[PDB]
Amino acid sequence: RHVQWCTISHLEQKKCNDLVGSCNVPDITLACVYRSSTENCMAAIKDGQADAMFLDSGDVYKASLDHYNLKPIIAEPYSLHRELTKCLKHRQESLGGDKMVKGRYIPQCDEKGNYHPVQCHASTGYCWCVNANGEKIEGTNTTPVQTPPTCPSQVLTKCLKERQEALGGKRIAIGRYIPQCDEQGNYRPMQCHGSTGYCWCVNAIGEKIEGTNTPPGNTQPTCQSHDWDTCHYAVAVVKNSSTFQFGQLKGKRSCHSGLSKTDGWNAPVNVFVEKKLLPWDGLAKGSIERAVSKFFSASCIPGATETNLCKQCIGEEEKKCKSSHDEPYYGDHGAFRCLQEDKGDVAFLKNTALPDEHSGVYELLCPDNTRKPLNKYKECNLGKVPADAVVTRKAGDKTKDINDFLLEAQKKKCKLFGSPHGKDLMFDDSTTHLAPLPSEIDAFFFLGVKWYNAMKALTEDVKLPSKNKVRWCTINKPEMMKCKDWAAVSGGAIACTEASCPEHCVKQILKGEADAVTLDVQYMYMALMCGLLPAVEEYPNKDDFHPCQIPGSTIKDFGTKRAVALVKKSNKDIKWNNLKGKKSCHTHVGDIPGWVIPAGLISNQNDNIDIESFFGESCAPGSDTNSKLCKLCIGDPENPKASTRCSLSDKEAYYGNEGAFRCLVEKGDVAFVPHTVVFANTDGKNPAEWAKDLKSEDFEILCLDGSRAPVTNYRGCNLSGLPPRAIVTREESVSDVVRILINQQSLYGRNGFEKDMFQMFSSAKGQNLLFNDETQCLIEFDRQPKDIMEDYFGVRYYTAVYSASRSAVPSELIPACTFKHCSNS
Ligand SMILES: NC(=O)OC[C@@H]1N=C(N)N2CCC(O)(O)[C@@]23N=C(N)N[C@@H]13
Repeated sequence: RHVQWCTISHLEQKKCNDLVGSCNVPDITLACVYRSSTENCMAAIKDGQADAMFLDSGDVYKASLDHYNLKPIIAEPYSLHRELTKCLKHRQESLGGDKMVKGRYIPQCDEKGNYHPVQCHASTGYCWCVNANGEKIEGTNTTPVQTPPTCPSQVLTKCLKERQEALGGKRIAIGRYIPQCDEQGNYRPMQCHGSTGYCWCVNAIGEKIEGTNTPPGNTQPTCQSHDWDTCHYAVAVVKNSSTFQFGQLKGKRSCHSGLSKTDGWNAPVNVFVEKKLLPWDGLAKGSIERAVSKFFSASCIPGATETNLCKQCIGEEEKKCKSSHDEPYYGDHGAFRCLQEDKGDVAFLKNTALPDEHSGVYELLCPDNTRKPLNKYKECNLGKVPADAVVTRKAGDKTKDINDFLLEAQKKKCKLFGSPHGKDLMFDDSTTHLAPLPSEIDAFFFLGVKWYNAMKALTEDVKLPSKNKVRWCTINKPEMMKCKDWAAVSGGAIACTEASCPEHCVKQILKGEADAVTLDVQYMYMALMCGLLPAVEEYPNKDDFHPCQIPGSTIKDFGTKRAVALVKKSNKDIKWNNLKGKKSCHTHVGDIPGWVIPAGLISNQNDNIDIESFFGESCAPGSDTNSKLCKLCIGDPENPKASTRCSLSDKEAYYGNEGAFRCLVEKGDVAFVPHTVVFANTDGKNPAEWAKDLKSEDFEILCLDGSRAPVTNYRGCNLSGLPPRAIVTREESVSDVVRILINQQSLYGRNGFEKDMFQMFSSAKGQNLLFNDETQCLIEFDRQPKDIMEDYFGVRYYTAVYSASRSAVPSELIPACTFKHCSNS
């Protein structure tokens, strides 16, 4: 296997060439491909001439556009603020679950708040080993009959690991730095070198604070404790021999890391525009670069075309002003060098390129027109900037090879992150670890919506869409056509977009491409984790139309289904707590009332043991035919050769709500179904023979507390009620979407004033297009002061299906859409 790294300069090619020699990764061979600039490497990766390079966040954005179609795959992790430990968060969530779901696992945390490596389930006596994330090591379950397993100690903290590694087996790495750790195992804020006498500050994860390095014999530095803000900061660095302030920059000479860099271009320019130091607001006044050419007298801005913006660079011949180290003033350290050599009056870079030493001739130019010392960048800066990232082709044909190589090179301690030949070659010299990004991340989710739009805003006038119009997202062609019919009558309040599926609609809404979509329950966990909110919900209750006629009035019964455990009045010995091994009937695999809710509760109370093994003989269409979940099934439509048992079809006699009812009455101890199935097929409501004369009073429903009740009390004796379907949108668009939909509904709902013009809740083009056809009306979501998960799902459903946890991953989009960002206010 090979990885071809694209380099942008001779220095970097030489360093990459050194790694080809010095770094030995079995099975994966590195190679180095030279191009003359960041942009020529981007094109090489797009063409397959190379596979990977490291890019500044600004170029990550540029590379994500159709010209190059690259995506970020690997980056250094960062932190915004101190967080609860996972174990303590987990305890809090599980303890907040529905107390009526008894016997749930509550994690055991240690005196540092981490997971004990041995975890146990009180009500079942099972124990198992966990990793530091609290995830079970599969295959370590031991039963109460046995003693608790022996589990490897948890991995050490970075500091204690780095301490042990620095000791490297010996009694002391004599003459070498050994980190000093606190009791929680984080880095002490002040670190000192035990041989040179130098001291400096680090943040809680051990990154050095620039401007704090102090030689022995000087007053100790002042170090902040509990510093978990590890985002990088754009800064303007000046010499203390000058005296102008930030607002007096017009006409000065400047050094920038580069035209396409966030710290060298986007962050300063954004501030120039907000302060009105640049006469410029939109693409009507020209290009940003041209306006910047009028602002400064002479600069070095690698990659610029305007002449005075290259005037201060010092690259030889065609190398002058290239986005490449062949230009000595390129990049963070190049712009600092340009200040240091007095080609500029100010350099624009980020805190990680500031001098380490406290004492010296440099300080920061704050945008509030004061100056502050190097180590105050957190209060003297031009904004946090995004992380930088390794990129490859969107297709991801080499992603695994690139990740594997960098993981092994780092394990082996290869010299990735420094070099004799120069600074920031291949990777930033400040980098300490590169980790894989979420598999579905793209530039939008990596940079985050604020920096993504801010960088877009410099390249084109972004016309923000009207708050008086809802762009509805459709998932198939008939929906799109119903939506074009709505738009035609809507007077412009409705417009349409198209996507392949509900999750891509969620993505469009996150990215500002659509405004609203109706979601099945099964997509709501993903949509709420990504940060959308219910705006209105589908009210399905055919009996009481009062909530629709007089909106706002309190709702007696929302009308959603209730999942119940149905058994015969005869079978008196079956309770909830003894269903194990019995014979059960399920509408079909994947049904929420017939399967998801039952499977969730069983997993919750039996250590995630397969619902397949929990029951003896059961019928659940959609399972394997040789499995015990199909043995009770029959099929026999026309009693044909291919009776299609467990068929997910009406060819299976036991499929669906009625079908699960048959399976119970004929050969079953329990059926999992909506609370309506029994009534719908007893009291002779079903003319068929098996249901004829069945009567409702002959059955009852199991309650979670072991008791029972008659089928009529499904509201107080159910496995869980389902929440209604919801129309979701962005938080800041909820009020608009509510306002527009409730107006549309006054015209085109079931009692709409113009319901002859258009009907929201039906169509000739197909069934349940945009909304479910049985919707009575849409009702504004009355947001409560609680976790939205519990607010939207209801506590019972939340804990039964998701263990009342924010950590389930039913869609691979969740890690990408919850990725945290380095954004400003
Ligand atoms: N009557 C009624 O059932 O209203 C439903 C409405 N929307 C939900 N999905 N919910 C589930 C839980 C809940 O409290 O019923 C609720 N949460 C809020 N905020 N209002 C309710």
